[PDB]
Amino acid sequence: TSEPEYVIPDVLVRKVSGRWTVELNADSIPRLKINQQYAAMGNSARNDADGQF
Amino acid sequence: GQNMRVAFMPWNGYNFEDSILVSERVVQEDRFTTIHIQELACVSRDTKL
Repeated sequence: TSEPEYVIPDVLVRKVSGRWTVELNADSIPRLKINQQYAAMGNSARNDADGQF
Repeated sequence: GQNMRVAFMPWNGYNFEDSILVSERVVQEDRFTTIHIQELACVSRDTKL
């Protein structure tokens, strides 16, 4: 009888005073962020291989 | 608490070290009777199915 709870909603929409408003799921939404280390290691790079790379 | 009529005397070892002998009158008079409240809760947990 013990059966789980399982479904992940993408978007959300929820009756704030009438005119209900959609906002996306924060936790679900994927996100990429630039690596700074490697960003600050392209210029000062001494080789063409490395720099280009 | 309640003002119970007590006495200081051994009674056939039933008060050996730290045991108390309670008469049946106290039980009959519903003295020291306690009430407890239990709470149960359930949710629905809407699933995919």
